[PDB]
Amino acid sequence: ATMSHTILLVQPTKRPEGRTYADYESVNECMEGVCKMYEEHLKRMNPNSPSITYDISQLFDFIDDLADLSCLVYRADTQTYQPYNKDWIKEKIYVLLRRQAQ
Amino acid sequence: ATMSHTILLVQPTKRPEGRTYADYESVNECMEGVCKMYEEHLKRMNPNSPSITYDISQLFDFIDDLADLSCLVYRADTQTYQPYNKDWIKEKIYVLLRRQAQ
Repeated sequence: ATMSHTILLVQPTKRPEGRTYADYESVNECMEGVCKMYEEHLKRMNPNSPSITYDISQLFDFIDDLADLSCLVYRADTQTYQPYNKDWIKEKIYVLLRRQAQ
Repeated sequence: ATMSHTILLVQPTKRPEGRTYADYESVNECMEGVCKMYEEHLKRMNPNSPSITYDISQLFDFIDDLADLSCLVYRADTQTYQPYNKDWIKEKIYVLLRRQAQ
C-alpha cells in the first residue's frame, strides 16, 4: 500500500509525561511530520523567520536527544501495525531527502 | 502471551493537539491505566479526597467524551501490534471489573 496509515510516537523524556503522537495517511507524510516537528522547534529559536534550513546531522542529533521516537505502520495483509524504531525513521528520512536528486 | 506490551492512544479533541499515549507491560495494566486516568480527573474535582469511587457509566461516558481512545497490543506471532477501538476497551474493562466476583 503506497499509503498506509502511520502512527508516530514521540517520547521526549524518560518519564510517562509529555508522550505524544500524531496520525498520518502514509509513511511519507509521517516522515515530513518528524521534519516539521524539528522545523517548529527551530522556528521558536528564530521567531521572525518564515523558515529555517538545517542540515540532517542537526535533525538526527535532535531525534537522538528524544528519550524515544518510533512509528507504527498499518499492514493490510495482517490488519495490524508494523513497528519501526528511531534508527529506521532516520534512514527513511535520509533516503527520502537524498532524493533531492540522487 | 499473558503479558503483551500494550500502547494506549488518547485523543481528547478532534485536533492533532493534546494527543498522548502511555506504554504498559500488559492489557490488564493498560485497562487500569484507563481507569487511573479517570480517577485523576475525578481527584481534580475533589482535591481533598484520597480516592473517589465512581460507577462504570460515568467512566464510559467519560471515554465517550474523548474524540478518541484506542490501544495497540503486541502479538508475538507476527511481531506486530493488534489495534482495538474504544468499544473493545470498554467491554474489556467491564469484564475485568465484573470480576468483582462474577
